[PDB]
Amino acid sequence: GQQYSSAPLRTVKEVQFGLFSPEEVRAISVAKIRFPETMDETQTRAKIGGLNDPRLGSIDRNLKCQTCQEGMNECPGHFGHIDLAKPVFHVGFIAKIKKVCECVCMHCGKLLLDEHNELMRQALAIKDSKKRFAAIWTLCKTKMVCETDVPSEDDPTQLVSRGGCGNTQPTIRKDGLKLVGSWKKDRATGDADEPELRVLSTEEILNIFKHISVKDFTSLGFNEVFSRPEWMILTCLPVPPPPVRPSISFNESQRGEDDLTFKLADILKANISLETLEHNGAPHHAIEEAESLLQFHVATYMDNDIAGQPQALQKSGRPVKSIRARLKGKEGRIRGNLMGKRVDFSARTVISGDPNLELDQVGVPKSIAKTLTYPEVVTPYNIDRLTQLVRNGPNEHPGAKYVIRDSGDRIDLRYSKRAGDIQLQYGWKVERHIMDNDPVLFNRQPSLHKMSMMAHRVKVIPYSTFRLNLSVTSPYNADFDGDEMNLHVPQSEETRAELSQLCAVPLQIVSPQSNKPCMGIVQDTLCGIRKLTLRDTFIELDQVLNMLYWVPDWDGV
Amino acid sequence: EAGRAALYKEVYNVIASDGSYVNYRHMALLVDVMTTQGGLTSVTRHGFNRSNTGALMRCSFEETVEILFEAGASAELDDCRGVSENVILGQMAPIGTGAFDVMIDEESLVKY
Amino acid sequence: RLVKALEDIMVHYDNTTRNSLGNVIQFIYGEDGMDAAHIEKQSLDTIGGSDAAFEKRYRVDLLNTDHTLDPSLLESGSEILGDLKLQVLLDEEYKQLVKDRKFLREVFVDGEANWPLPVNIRRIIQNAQQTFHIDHTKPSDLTIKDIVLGVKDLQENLLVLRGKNEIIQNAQRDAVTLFCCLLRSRLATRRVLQEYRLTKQAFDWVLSNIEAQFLRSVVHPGEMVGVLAAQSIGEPATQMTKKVTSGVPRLKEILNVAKNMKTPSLTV
Amino acid sequence: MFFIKDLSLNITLHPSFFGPRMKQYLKTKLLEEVEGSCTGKFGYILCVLDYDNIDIQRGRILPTDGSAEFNVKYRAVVFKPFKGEVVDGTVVSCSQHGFEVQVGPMKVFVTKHLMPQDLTFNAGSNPPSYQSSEDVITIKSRIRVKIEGCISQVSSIHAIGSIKEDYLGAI
Amino acid sequence: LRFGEMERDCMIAHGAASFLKERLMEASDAFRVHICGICGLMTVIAKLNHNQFECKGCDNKIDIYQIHIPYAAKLLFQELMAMNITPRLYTDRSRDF
Amino acid sequence: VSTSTFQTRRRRLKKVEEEENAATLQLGQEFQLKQINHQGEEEELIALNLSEARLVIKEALVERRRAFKRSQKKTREKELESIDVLLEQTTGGNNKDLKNTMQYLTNFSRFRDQETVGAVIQLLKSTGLHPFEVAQLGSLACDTADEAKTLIPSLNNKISDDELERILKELSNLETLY
Amino acid sequence: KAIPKDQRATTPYMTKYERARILGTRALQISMNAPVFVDLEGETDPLRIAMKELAEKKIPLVIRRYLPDGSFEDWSVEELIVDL
Amino acid sequence: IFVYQNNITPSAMKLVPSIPPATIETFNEAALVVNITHHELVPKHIRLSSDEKRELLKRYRLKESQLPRIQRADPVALYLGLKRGEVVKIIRKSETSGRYASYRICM
DNA sequence: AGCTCAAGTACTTTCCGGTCA
RNA sequence: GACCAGGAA
DNA sequence: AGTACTTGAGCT
Ligand SMILES: [Mg+2]
Ligand SMILES: [Zn+2]
Ligand SMILES: [Zn+2]
Ligand SMILES: [Zn+2]
Repeated sequence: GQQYSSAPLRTVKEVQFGLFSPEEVRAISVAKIRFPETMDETQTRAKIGGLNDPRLGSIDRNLKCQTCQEGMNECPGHFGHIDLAKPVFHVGFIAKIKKVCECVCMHCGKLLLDEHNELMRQALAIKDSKKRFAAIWTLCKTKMVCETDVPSEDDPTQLVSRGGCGNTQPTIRKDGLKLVGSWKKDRATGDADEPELRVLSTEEILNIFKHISVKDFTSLGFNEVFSRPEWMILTCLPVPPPPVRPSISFNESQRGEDDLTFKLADILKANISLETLEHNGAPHHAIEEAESLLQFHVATYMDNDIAGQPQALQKSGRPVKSIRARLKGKEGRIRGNLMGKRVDFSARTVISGDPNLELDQVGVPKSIAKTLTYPEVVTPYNIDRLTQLVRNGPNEHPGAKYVIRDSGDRIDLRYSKRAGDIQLQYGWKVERHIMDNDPVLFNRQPSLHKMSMMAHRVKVIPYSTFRLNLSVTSPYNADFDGDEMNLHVPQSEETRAELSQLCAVPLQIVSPQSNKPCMGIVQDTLCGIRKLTLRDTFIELDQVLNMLYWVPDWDGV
Repeated sequence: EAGRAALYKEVYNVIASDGSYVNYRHMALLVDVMTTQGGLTSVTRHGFNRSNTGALMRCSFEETVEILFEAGASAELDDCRGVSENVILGQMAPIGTGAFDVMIDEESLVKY
Repeated sequence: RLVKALEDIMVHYDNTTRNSLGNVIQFIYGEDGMDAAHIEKQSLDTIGGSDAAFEKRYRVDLLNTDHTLDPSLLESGSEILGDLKLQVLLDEEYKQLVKDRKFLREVFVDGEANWPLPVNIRRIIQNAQQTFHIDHTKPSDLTIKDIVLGVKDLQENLLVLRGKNEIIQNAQRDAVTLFCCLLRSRLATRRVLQEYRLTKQAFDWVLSNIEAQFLRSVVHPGEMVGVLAAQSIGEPATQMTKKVTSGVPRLKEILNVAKNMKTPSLTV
Repeated sequence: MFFIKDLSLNITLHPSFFGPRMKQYLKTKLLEEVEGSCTGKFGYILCVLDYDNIDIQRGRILPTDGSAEFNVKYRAVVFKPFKGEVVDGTVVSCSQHGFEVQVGPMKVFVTKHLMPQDLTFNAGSNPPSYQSSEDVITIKSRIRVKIEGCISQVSSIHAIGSIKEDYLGAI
Repeated sequence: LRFGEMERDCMIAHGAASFLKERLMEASDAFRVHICGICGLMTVIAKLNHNQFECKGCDNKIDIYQIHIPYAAKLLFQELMAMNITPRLYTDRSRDF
Repeated sequence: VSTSTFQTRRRRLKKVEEEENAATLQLGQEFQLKQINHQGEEEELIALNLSEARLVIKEALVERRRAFKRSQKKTREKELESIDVLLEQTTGGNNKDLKNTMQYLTNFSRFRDQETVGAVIQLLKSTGLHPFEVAQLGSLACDTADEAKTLIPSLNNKISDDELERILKELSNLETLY
Repeated sequence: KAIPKDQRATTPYMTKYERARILGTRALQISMNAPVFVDLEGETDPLRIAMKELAEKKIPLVIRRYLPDGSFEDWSVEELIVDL
Repeated sequence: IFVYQNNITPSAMKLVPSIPPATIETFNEAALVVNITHHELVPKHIRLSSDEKRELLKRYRLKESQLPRIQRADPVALYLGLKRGEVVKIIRKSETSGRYASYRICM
């Protein structure tokens, strides 16, 4: 298996979402993350102390990780960090960032309104975080000056002061990745009359957000511990470790690095141009050139399908695969990797129906019976029968494939020199074949019903179709015009229980969909049961006797 | 209340026009769900899926990344009471069979 | 959409129906607390009929020579005549059935009599008969008290909620209101003795079976009605083909809570 | 110093022990796991108190394998040294660098430089010693030390001590 | 084969909770990580062999738990962190309700 | 898996500050004066002077051996040898810390006899001094209250040179012999 | 924080799921060579052994039923009615 | 309760919350012509006392969050003069149980 | 200049041959 | 392995 | 595939 750990095994009780403070990123970081090069210690195949593993995770599959010491299957990633030459918008929060600037004073960092307005103090009292932020924003977006003096809440003749700063508040519009402002001005109290027109820099917006009061920002959706607004801005870039962006390495003399490894490479490069560009003779525009460029890659690394035009594309044309893109579902981590999975111990094949199977069983092809395994624990109850199957072998039918010793180590009866002189011990596991009356999950997709997956008794049989009782045909929606069906096989004593006790075919007969039975006699048997029971229809002794015996219960009378 | 009434009525009619019968309880539940909020809540991306259920939960329908982004920026805390959360987490859910806990009683283990 | 919108709804260990937020959706599942499977259409006799023949079917008058239980029906018949105290019992019994008749007509305005309820009572009594080889002649051995109070009792044992407090206690009464009507209409004294023709032991058995079956019929805390409900609605929506927009796209219309529906229509 | 402290410990049990010697094997496994333990948090868990009333509580069956987890609530005598604490102890080892002093379960080491100046190292002695105008310090002798600071390794705490200040030293 | 979204629903319908988990974990994805009990991320450098643990930067050498989640989630979480979102994972609650 | 307590403190992310421990009586969190026993009720910190300590382990180890036999049915240097056998009967042997300890405790106790300890306990627990100090006073033998208040700096203004010098004299009386 | 046995309000019958989990759990435990509290009268299948332990109410387990609010009632499989 | 024909000027509308604890309700005359509460589909709403409510909450172990909700502007809420926090008990007929209890709390 | 809208956007099942570092 | 394209109960 | 919301820009 995966190895033993002394650490206490618990379950997740709460997931607490938040934002990375840079400091934390610097803190978890097992490396920066300095050089765009993947590896090749100058051409020499082996990672570079610079991108992937300057301590991070591991490539190689021999050669264990250089921080934990554990090697692929065990070692998760380990995070790195790149120090950004300039602050940059997290693409996801440009949205929110803008709206916050609209709420607070873009010079001093006081909230634009407070308990001195009434609607404000009324929005302030809104219990719901998210809703209140919206309620506040619509109020504050209008206020175009950081007002110093307010009509008091007893009489508007004596004006009480609140916070300082006079300064007009810019009207802000997004110009895709850039936030730009427009201040009313004055000039003989006119203006505008052409207003002032400059672009809000990250660094300034950043500083404003920093100055935003703990109580203030807390009234906006935020949290002084887990997500401060300043953290919507990136200065330290967490670098995901190889297992997130693994080099799919065909043969040996050919890398094949992952799309993200490239996008990072770009980010890295773009960062170095900017860093040397300002540390050198800064032509003050070639700086804001590379600024924008960095902001772009760090944008399109998280989201590449952005509204504002261009689509950061791999040389080839194929656009780069944003992390966002990996997640948007039906295929894609959440929906297609988590809410659903491809699974072990499963099988599928053409179905056909059987007049001779019992309702709640399913005919399984011997071939599949021999592939599909159940992990059975060696016990005095089964010890001889179990030994019989093992000696019996894996190519035989009722046999076994692997024996699993106490030492969590796996014995392959297909090869193991000791596959004959194999002597079972209480507490080991024999993974044996699927056998008659093993409870299994049968399922015909699409699966819109409870009844679309039901537990059946196995009956191992010849030929290559799953055979099922004709009457269970309808709750599956199945017809033998070539439709295949999936079968899953439980592995725990617990799970078979769940199957046989909750979702066995017989249970599913009368159904809550409509307080009536959801399967009945159909097709031939139906067409025939009519013909059988006419007044006209009589039956001679010879036949009657067979019909009786055929009923497998018959009192013999 | 009367809204709920009509809402059921119209839903019943969609089903019953096709001829089929569906037990009252199921339509009632759906209808009740749309309603308990305070008025009509769309069974859609921006209707039910915008309530204050678990971040992780809601994120498993329509607005995935956008949701998680918001989840972090507002520091949402997921209860993990939801089915889907446990499904994501590989935990047995509080669902039927998991709706309750099982203990050994040392006492009775000695009585027998 | 349907499934994703209801997934976390289930019945908890207090019969309440809630989501992941522990918000109440139904207070008792399906307004009735019963598991859908344990239910069959069943005809509430009481609701229809002429007042004329309702009476004929249900009224017993031990004070009147023509409306008494003929002594052929039960052994007490000859001595039960004129018994004022007993008549007070039948008078409750009847005054109740009537109450119920009005109540049912408030609920089911159209007069529709068949409605899916738990515990198929018709079959229970059938079994009673074939089980006990009931003699559609020789007189029963029930009392008026046997019958009347047997049922009054069995009612108090049809439990759906359990708490020892007035809210919960009342909730229980509500939950049971309809089934109880059905029960009283099927077990009224005249009906039992004349139609079903039960002996004391048969009736006793019939009561016990009813209680059991009823208890069987409640939902099991844990039942995930969220997905069940969704699936139960969506699946039949798969087998689908004044002229008002209907079927699949009306359903779409509805769930969407569309502002601008295709065939708006008043019905004055 | 030397505290009695209320503590608890989760212990998993394999099903094969779900027999009547259960609480028995539990209380034991507690003493195996906990007694003689040393943690930075609580110090040396020395002796589990009150065996007869150990709180077994009800144990939860873990769900994929069938073992049952119990939180065993218990109480015991612990020892956790501190900076600034004064301890009486016995010399154990002695070197050109200083002497180690045994204080209950833990050792406190005194540097050549955490002593008075007159006390000096006699290499040429058996056993090896530190000598003064009026004091002799060597392996058997008893010392009173000021704990200057502690360091928590795996299954121990060690600590550096001083006998330079007043009323500290040989006794 | 795919135990898809719908196949999930169907089990939830059945209330077959364990079988659901089995299929989602042991029959597939399932994987073990160590997490810090202070900051709630997979930070921990578990040298599980020399029996040492540590989430440096939390400085926590002591308060560490292991958990069994599907690698896909382990991925999902690293993916979110990679994108500056912290999905902190906690083994005890606070909120109730 | 390891050992937990009753201090439910939920350090949400805020790692640090870990205040240094000195006898400015700043012991751990795990050892502030306000403790909480498994009835959830707040109880005061427990500290033992050796002897108060020796008698606790000895006692517990004894009534432990009592149970080891129940369930099975179906002069200091002279106490050292005694104790050494009790460990051999109740202790898992690997626990060489207990053995190391019972040595030290046996050879460093100030009060060999039960009552005598109770007397000490009476005498000190009445000064309202913090349990740590109360322990150290029972553990460390002193004269000039200069001496006392030097080894136990935490005292100082807490109790007069005289009063404490009275106490100290009483302690040297109870000082059981060998 | 757990409801006293004299104030319990849930069904005194055992639920489909409770039973399936009880049977499943014991059978697992039996499979793992735990002590069986019944005469396996030639029995050998842990489920059927468990179905038999259940039929004789000799399963030393307890269902802890949780209320939506977090509180709970503990019920012995001894005391749960199994007309299920 | 002011019943007005055409409109109430936003000027006058300001004087409405201006004299607590007294509460003032405006109703459009034209609305009040049919009594909506008498409709077929409109079941019995009942205002609960604080005492009544505290008990509901207790007996079902509920935070107010968890109760189904009626909007403050809801036609029936307006009829009954519901103030936020107040809970109504709704009694409807049931094709499943006959009668059915239900509660909504005011938004 | 602002403010209104129509017209603009992305987004909403299980199986089994080519080009790209 | 990405990605595109085509065809099935 | 039609509806969703939301963006966008043009006109008086
Ligand atoms: Mg077909
Ligand atoms: Zn590693
Ligand atoms: Zn300002
Ligand atoms: Zn951490």
